[PDB]
Amino acid sequence: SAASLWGPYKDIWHKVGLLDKILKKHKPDFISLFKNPPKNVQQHEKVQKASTEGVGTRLLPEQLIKEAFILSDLFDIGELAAVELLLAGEHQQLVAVLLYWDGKRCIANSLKALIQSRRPELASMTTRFTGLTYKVLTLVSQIDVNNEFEKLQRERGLGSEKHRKEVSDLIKECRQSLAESLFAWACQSPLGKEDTLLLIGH
Repeated sequence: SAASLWGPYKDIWHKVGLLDKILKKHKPDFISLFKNPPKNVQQHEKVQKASTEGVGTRLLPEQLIKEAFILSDLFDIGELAAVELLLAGEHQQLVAVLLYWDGKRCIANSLKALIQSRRPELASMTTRFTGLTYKVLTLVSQIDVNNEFEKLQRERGLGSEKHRKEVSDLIKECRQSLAESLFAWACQSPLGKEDTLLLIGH
């Protein structure tokens, strides 16, 4: 499972820039994606009960439930994960949206830092499962999905530009950081002809 908090990611990055092997060790988070949990129906009943449990459990008031549903509908995301996100970040509104993006931003930056900066046990650790390399292409996809546009179309007659500029911004940054990771991989060459062909196609 992946910790769905921004904080461990933020602190770890701060260590670099100290690197503690322990925190870094629970590495799989640097998947860069949220492929496994998308919005789930099964999770909605769980949340609706007002009792929610993560992979302790906590009571859920109505106000929180609304923020949580806003997240899942807004970004096709699992309802419980969405809650972990609200919990981690100070509850103010929505904050949950922030943690969602900050968590991703940090992960990407760290991967970028490692792949580019170090020349190494850790880089070997990160790449070794690869796996990051499998994921890099998918990560550029996904940012691609134009759910935002669909929302925009539905919105017409009503209009929430600002919330969108905010998301479009986080994504562009993600693409940009994604660029650095790919480049870094090339400098730290992965093996053969297949990747190039795949990328050329993508």
